[PDB]
Amino acid sequence: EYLQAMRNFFLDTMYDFYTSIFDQNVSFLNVQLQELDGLTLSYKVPWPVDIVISLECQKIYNQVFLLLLQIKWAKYSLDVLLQIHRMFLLRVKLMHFVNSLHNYIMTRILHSTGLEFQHQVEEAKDLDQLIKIHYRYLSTIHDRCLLREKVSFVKEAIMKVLNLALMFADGWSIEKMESDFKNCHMFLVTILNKAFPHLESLALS
Amino acid sequence: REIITLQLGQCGNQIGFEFWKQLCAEHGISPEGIVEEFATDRKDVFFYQADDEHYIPRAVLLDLEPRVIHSILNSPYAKLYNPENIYLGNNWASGFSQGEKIHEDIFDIIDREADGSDSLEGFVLCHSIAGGTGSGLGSYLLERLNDRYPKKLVQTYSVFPNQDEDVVVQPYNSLLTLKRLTQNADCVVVLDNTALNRIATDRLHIQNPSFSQINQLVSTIMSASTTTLRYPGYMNNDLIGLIASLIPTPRLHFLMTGYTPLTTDKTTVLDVMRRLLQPKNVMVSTNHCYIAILNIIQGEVDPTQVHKSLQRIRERKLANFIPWGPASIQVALSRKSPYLPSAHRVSGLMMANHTSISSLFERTCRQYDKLRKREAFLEQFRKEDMFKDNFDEMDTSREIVQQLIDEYHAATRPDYISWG
Amino acid sequence: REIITLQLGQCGNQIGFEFWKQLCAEHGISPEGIVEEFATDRKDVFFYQADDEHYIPRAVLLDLEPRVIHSILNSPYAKLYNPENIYLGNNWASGFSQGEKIHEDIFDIIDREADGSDSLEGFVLCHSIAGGTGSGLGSYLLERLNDRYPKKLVQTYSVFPNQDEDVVVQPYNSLLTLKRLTQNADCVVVLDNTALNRIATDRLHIQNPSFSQINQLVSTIMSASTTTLRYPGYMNNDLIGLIASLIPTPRLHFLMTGYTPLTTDKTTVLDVMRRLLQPKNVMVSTNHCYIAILNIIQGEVDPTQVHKSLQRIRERKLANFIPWGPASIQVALSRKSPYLPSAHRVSGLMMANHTSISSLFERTCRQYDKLRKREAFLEQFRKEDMFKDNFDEMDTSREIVQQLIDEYHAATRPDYISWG
Amino acid sequence: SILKNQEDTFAAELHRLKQQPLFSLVDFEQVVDRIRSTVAEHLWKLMVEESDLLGQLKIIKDFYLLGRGELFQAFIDTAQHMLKTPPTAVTEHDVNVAFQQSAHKVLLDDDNLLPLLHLTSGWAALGLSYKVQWPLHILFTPAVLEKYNVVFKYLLSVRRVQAELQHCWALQMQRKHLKSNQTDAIKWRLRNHMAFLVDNLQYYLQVDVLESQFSQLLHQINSTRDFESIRLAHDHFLSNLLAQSFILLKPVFHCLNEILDLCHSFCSLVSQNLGPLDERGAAQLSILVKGFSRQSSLLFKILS
Repeated sequence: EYLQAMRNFFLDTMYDFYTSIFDQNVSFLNVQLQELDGLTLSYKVPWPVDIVISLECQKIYNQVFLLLLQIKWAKYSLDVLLQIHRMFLLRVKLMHFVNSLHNYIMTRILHSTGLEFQHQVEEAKDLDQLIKIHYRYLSTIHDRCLLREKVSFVKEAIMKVLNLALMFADGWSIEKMESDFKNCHMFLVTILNKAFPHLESLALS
Repeated sequence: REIITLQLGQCGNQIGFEFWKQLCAEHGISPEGIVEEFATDRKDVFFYQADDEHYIPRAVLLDLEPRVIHSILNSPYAKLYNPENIYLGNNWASGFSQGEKIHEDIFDIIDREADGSDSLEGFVLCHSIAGGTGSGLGSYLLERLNDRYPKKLVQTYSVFPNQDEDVVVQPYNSLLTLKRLTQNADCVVVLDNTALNRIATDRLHIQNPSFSQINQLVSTIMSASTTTLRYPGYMNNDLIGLIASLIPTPRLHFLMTGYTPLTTDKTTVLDVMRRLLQPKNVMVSTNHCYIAILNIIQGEVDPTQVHKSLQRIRERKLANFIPWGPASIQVALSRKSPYLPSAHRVSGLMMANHTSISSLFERTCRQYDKLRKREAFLEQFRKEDMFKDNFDEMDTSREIVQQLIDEYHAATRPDYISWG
Repeated sequence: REIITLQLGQCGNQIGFEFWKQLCAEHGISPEGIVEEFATDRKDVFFYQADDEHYIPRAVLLDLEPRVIHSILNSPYAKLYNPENIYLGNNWASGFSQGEKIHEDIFDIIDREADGSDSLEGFVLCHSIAGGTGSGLGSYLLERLNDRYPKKLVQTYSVFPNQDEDVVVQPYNSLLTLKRLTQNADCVVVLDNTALNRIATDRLHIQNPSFSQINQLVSTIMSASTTTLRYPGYMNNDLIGLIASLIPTPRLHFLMTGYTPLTTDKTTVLDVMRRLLQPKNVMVSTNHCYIAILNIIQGEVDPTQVHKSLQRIRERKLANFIPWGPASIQVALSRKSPYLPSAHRVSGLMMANHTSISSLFERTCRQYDKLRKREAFLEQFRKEDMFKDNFDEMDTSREIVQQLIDEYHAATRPDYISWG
Repeated sequence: SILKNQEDTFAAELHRLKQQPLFSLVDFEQVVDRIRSTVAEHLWKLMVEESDLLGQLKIIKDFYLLGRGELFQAFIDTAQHMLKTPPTAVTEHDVNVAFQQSAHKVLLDDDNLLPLLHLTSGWAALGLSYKVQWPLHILFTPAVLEKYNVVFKYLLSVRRVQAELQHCWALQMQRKHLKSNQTDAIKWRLRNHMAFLVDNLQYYLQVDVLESQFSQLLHQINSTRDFESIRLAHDHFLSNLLAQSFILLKPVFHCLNEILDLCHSFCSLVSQNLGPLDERGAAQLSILVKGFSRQSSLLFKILS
């Protein structure tokens, strides 16, 4: 129950939590809760589950929470509107891509292995192997949502395309965006074409 | 957020009653308002949380010269809603003028309900185009709602009057209503009478009692359209996030809907995707091409199969649309509801922007122009007369719908950098 | 690859209905379109794979002034096909002129079906030569099909009108049709009315209801001709690979067929090979000699016995043909179909190019010339008149069929280095 | 197994042999033979029924002896770019991608991760490796699947050249219809037919050669119920296939390869020429008729 609830308390409900932060005080957010880069996170761990759930597990979990916050930030920020028509077309060009990316990170990873993992932890017979299957869940979800290494070819690309989402949000000059976007998009596909191979799921899009 | 429903027109009040009855059956609600004994799921958008957890439907019924409202009155489901939200000629201008003089108290009722709600997201409209009394008054209320609330959303569910003829003045009324719908509404859900009638005559063997079945059809469609909000997942649990993908441009805001089982009372998702792309599962009628397609699935789904299905259907190229740009299909998932027996539990919905409805509009543009040219079909109605002695509002709407058809046909072209 | 069927003429639509009914019975298909409960085998050539795995037959029915189509309409097998592919004088020139004015929409239907198909291989034609309405319009459509699609194959199944007389103008019509068949078709499957009639009067004791039986005969023959494609082996699972062996030269493209059981409701393959080389098992009527012979076997076969049978029949010299060159018999094997009760499960087919049909053509060449010489049998038909006021197209076809008979008789000679 | 049940009896006999003073080979032989029957029978009992050995043999026939000609025709229909030299860095992945994509059109929505295509031309480097259940079968080895790959390549060659030839026949479609077609310069003695015969007859011959051995194996296995005998039958099946398809190095195999090379070169001549035209086609045609006339006589040595 704790394990399922933990990843429901970060990684719906938290969308409302982030929309308040979209528009300081850390105690304000708690009260708003109870009824893009950086943030602090905190939640108490009780002792009988603290002998299985690690403190460093919260860190790994927190990193992908920050990434997801950037994703929802991009989704909501380009969702601020519904010749000068020219901006519309730059809307569809960008708002699609971050959506498609959001479809891949979320469902294909955080729901596939996530739905599998509960069925795995209900089959453990011991306290010890329960830790091992848990850490061997953590280390692979930390690789699928890539944060370890080769991150100088992928995560900088995701950051630099998110800077376009900053630029368009201010912009609501224009010509200098597509020149960058087609280029870094081609970087993404030309690297991710043969380069673990699950990255092909966005190389065809 | 929190959405208030408005219902007007005879068929609109029919489908509103059926929709609320369907949601009371769907959720753990008794027809008295009481929570069921066996009731996790959200009812905090369309149902006020009252004193005995009474999920009182957030609905405002608007009517004039009531007939079917009396049949609503003597019902066990007349205790689910009506906390006194009920307030008591077939011309557009008649209903416009009548709504004009009583705009204040009904707007007061709207403000009362807005005060009663803690948050607000949208006013969803149950409408019947050229339904007589619903026409004109519905356009008037739509204009008033857009005026008073520039921060809220307007969704319109309506049927388009085509029964292959009847009324010689209804294309004028529907044209004025369409002019109002284009300018004073944010997103429009379009329905066709003859198409749903043909499907009803198809899967069943009825010819007259089509209303009683079409109520079920629209109720199922509308509830399916809201299921991911009513049954919380985490993809697009807001209206605005869902609507943002569906509208590619503020000039094209009409949405085509389907329903994967024509009758559902164990196929895989791959099959019913192929079924849904067949037009016999589509319930709304050069090349006509979609701009953007979305689908929503609710059933017993394996999460790997949807990926490989998207692969195979992508490679098969059963998506007969050619866009002008980068827009593609979008997938979504929802929960199968409890307490309802469903054989072949996989059920899907589609929301797509398709240009073909322009031709349907063109049919009316042809008809109205024909009756304008012969000029024996305006019939000299008096409400139409003092409202507009020169009848240039019809010319204004003709101008707008011509611009609309041209925008449609410019969107058909592989560039939209040129306009129409 | 994927083959579309076209059916026209009263007997052609009869055998098309019987053929589709036979394949629905043969495969695991219900007469609603639904796959059977007990259904490995390929249905991906003549059956579109629809939404509920509905093997919808890839067929286009062409007709004018429908009579038998109404009898097709009221049938349980009117729900297997007809996804609206049905579109509503006995002169060649009449049907030619009528097909001329409506060439566009039927060609649009053809292009629609070509777009509906992913791949394409051929248009197989159900035809009745000098069937009245089928004549002329069939030649017109054959010319149109050869024009529009220079990359596809054309196969023609047709019967040759001989009943030993009736119509005094039909040899003219069949001669023009034969001229079109020689030039505008890629391969022709020839059938004789009197021969099949004689076999029907032979094995049974009928005299009138020959149509109902001959439908079965042609259906069995055509399905047998396609079985190795419908039931996948690996020898000649394409049409083109099969047709390439059968045609030795583009001037001789008429194929003689048989059927090893005259009635099949435990002999070995050696016996039925000897039976098939007897002409009583052959269903189409100096020395006449085959150019190239092929046979297809489906049954309970031992693979060593076919080799020794070929040895013994080769040594017995029951192949009474003398070629001009190196061409010989070819063997092929197919699968016996399930779900069909068959006593004496061994069943074979033959495809051979034989010169004897020239004599049959010569019979018509004699007849038409006779009626041309007396000149009391053209009858002055008006369609024939404004189509050709001088009637030199009949002379043109006479020229072509004379060249054809001369090509036949040059092929009879032990050198084809000389022509005729 | 029933070896555990009858374990103590074989142990009692072995202890009896331990008890005996005299060493006799005859008795020891009988004990070993008595054990061996049951020991082979249990593996036979499991492998036929529960590991579905026959069902896998169907797939082996389908994909190695090309018993499913439908997929390996459309595979060539949608891929013709391993006629040019592979870099073996991009094409290697691409051919397997194209294979499964072609398969997806109809038939096999379950596995087809078990076949693996590897490029070590590209039709002279394309191999196939089928993944088998290694704990559940010891009849299959690396070497057995390697020999399967060998006959797979040899069968690929003939269908490859034949498909090009039969597809190039568009005489009756385009070239003759609506066209008079000049002759006695643009004649070719109808050698399209002559080239077609010697390969199509070979196709029929190979049909019989494969199908006979596959019938014999599937008959033999049901009769015997010991794994040793199954091993004999399988190791006979392969040996017949090799020699009868002339995979053993004989001069006949070289002749057959020369015929295939001639057909492959002939396709290149007729492809570019298209309908009636002179492009100094007679120069290659003279070489072709000389080579074919010379090569046909070697088959008259194979005939005698």
